[PDB]
Amino acid sequence: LYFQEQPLRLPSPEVYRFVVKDSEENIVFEDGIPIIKGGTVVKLIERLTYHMYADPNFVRTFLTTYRSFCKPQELLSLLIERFEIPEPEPTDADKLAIEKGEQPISADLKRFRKEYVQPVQLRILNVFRHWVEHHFYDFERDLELLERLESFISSVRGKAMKKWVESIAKIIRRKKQAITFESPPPPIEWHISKPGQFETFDLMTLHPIEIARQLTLLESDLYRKVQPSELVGSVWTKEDKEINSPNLLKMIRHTTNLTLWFEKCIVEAENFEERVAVLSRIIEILQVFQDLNNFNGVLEIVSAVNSVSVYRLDHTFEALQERKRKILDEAVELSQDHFKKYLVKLKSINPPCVPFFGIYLTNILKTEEGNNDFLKKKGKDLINFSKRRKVAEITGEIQQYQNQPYCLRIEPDMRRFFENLNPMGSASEKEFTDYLFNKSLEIEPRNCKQPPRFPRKSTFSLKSPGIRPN
Ligand SMILES: CC(C)N1CCN(c2nc(Nc3ccc4[nH]ccc4c3)nc3c2CCCC3)CC1
Repeated sequence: LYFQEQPLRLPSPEVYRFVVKDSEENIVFEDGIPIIKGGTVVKLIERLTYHMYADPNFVRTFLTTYRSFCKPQELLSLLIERFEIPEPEPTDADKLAIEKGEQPISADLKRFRKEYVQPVQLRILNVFRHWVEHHFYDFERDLELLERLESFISSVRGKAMKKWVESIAKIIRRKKQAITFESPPPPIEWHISKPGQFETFDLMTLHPIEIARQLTLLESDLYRKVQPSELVGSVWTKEDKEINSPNLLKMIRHTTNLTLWFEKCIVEAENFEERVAVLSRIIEILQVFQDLNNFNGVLEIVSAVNSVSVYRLDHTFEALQERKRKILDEAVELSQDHFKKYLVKLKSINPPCVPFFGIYLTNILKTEEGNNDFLKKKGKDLINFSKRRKVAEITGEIQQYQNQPYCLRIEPDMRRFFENLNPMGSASEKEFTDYLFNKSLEIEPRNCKQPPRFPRKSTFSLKSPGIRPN
């Protein structure tokens, strides 16, 4: 900084392309280590394993987002390329010293091994360790990928690196092999259906408290298992979505099925009094969702009542008692003005909770369309890494809620019930949508002043048992 030291002697870029001089044609920074704006994947690998210092934020973000610009096998081969560093060509005077014998190696070569080769190779081992610790799904999906890595680390010689090599193997071994309650969870609630009679489970026969409890437990596990990589690059809306985003797709599809299920229960309840009781039950489920801070569950219900087939059922909503109507309307207002009220309430609740997942998926899609994958250059175009960082910022917001277990006991039969809901049946989404609205027109025809009379579907009481535990 206040004096320029002797430069480090490096091998030729014809035998080690990672030493090619930095320029605006292969790497750009954002105008405290510098923030990388983009570059070639070679230059990103170099800064990923830079010899001058460590960069833990770049390593984490790279390993979460790299799949949007580089293949897992491509990355392993790049790290092995980085590791096998040739030494500079010895000078004529250096060769003479070796020939003489019993001569300490050149000061330049000692500097090179100590200030470059060793630090770079250690940064690579650090990358391998972060990879298998936090992204081991790359190795579950690709078996040749793992065997290559394990083959390579077994080729590493040197006492100074054996601690690292054995730490990587210890992590892999822990991975390859892979409920307590601090205070007693409340007793399971049952209504008309009884334990074991899973064939009779339905919206009005299960207990409303337990429906909310069990959906919260299910939606909590689904939310917890989403990995940030499943959201980068909108890979869940792309060709290999089933492989790259399995947990995220299970979260979206649960939400789709449960929202269509609530709609189905309202419209298919043709008797007017029975239908008002169904809607009131769903609002009771909504209130326990809010008591449990399950905003995903809340907004799935808001989503159902906003569907056209339900929204038009004016005589049903008008028959609702004023109190349950007010609860529902407060919930609906959470979503208004781009979820303005929802966002201030999320920031003020204590764990455990289940956030609304749709706001992340929507905000990520806008970043995807609002930032180009590349930066434009005369020659080769650079990878836009700032874009990946921006998406990584949002995926970090998802992870801060995923370590919050609920103090609720799992009911296995009800758990299978909600995992196996198939409201559409054999119809397509299009076919089912038309069928719902057609059934809505039937149960409350246009411009009717009194809902038509339909026979009651069940013989049991419409009275809810309420949301008060016993
Ligand atoms: C006429 C047309 C606009 N209808 C009205 C009924 N309706 C809803 N009403 C209400 N609230 C409510 C109900 C009855 C009331 N009676 C006096 C005030 C009052 C307020 N909330 C919602 C929906 C739809 C689902 C989202 C939540 C659907 C649209």
